[PDB]
Amino acid sequence: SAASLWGPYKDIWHKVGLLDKILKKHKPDFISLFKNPPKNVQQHEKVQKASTEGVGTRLLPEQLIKEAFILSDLFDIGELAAVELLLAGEHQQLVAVLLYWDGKRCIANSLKALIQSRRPELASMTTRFTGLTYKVLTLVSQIDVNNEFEKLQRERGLGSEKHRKEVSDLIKECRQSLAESLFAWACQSPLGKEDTLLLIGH
Repeated sequence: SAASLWGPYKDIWHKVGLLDKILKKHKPDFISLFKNPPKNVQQHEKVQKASTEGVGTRLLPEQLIKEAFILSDLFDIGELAAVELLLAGEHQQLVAVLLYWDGKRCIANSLKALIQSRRPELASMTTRFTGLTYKVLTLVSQIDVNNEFEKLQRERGLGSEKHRKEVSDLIKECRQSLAESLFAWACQSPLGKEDTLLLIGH
């Protein structure tokens, strides 16, 4: 499972820039994606009960439930994960949206830092499962999905530009950081002809 908090990611990055092997060790988070949990129906009943449990459990008031549903509908995301996100970040509104993006931003930056900066046990650790390399292409996809546009179309007659500029911004940054990771991989060459062909196609 992946910790769905921004904080461990933020602190770890701060260590670099100290690197503690322990925190870094629970590495799989640097998947860069949220492929496994998308919005789930099964999770909605769980949340609706007002009792929610993560992979302790906590009571859920109505106000929180609304923020949580806003997240899942807004970004096709699992309802419980969405809650972990609200919990981690100070509850103010929505904050949950922030943690969602900050968590991703940090992960990407760290991967970028490692792949580019170090020349190494850790880089070997990160790449070794690869796996990051499998994921890099998918990560550029996904940012691609134009759910935002669909929302925009539905919105017409009503209009929430600002919330969108905010998301479009986080994504562009993600693409940009994604660029650095790919480049870094090339400098730290992965093996053969297949990747190039795949990328050329993508």
